[PDB]
Amino acid sequence: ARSTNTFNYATYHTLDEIYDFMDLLVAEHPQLVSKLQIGRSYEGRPIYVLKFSTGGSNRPAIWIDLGIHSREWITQATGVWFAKKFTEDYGQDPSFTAILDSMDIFLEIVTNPDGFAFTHSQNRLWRKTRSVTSSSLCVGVDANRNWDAGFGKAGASSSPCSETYHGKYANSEVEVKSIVDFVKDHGNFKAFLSIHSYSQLLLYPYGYTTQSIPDKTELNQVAKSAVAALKSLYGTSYKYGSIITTIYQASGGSIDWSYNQGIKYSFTFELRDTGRYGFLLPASQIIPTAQETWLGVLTIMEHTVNN
Ligand SMILES: [Zn+2]
Repeated sequence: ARSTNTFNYATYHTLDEIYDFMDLLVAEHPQLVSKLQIGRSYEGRPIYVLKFSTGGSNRPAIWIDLGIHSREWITQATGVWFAKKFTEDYGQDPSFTAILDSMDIFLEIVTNPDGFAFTHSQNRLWRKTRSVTSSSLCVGVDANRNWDAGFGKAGASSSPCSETYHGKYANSEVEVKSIVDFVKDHGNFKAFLSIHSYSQLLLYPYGYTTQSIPDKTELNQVAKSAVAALKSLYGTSYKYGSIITTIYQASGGSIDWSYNQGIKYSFTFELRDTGRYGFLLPASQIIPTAQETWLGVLTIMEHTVNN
């Protein structure tokens, strides 16, 4: 256990193992990767983002978050694989090299660390944050119903004990506010991808309203192209479309907020599978899932650099 070359990418890891992995990666590739702390979780754990960059200052950027819902383990595992992949392909793959030569990538592998630690020690299916709610015996907020986009509208719950509880007010969760503040302060994000599981869907805005986004034709074509690239490897079938027309109303979601902040290429991926194993996806599917998802993500990044 001395390098990222001996790390086991084909198994699920604990929070500490993932945080340790980030430090190893930074130690091995200091000229390409840096670890930023953008805030703390409710319970006090650091919230880290890896910044991949070849230079410049405030270059156009791509945001990718994983694990905002703690039980979706395939997402944190895919994030760890992505981090290593970026360091292997820069300078080797012509397309990825061109992207990193012009844009920075910010990767948040464990967006909800308190919930992630809770899924390892007490409840494997925990989805929410672990914030304490006064007046309630229930804990946590659905961090993907806490954003300032149609906040509080249908598609979320005002019940603290609900799995889709939206919280007292928009950005009440420090895990969410941390990203909001970082993205707004940076001000030059061009793409915002939030990774979840499961269902095998690639979605664009909106989830809170049936109104079509002005960029619907373009984003729809980008999603169609990304799903085709993804499918080419193992034949995995994904559907794509707007959130509301594909999986129904959902309010306070992250990509609806990012699109409304002017970040055009805002998409959410729902990875494998479609329900056979669900959240308990076998570890043997980690690498194949990461590899095919990479093709879809790269396709989207290629479209942003050229746009
Ligand atoms: Zn999710």
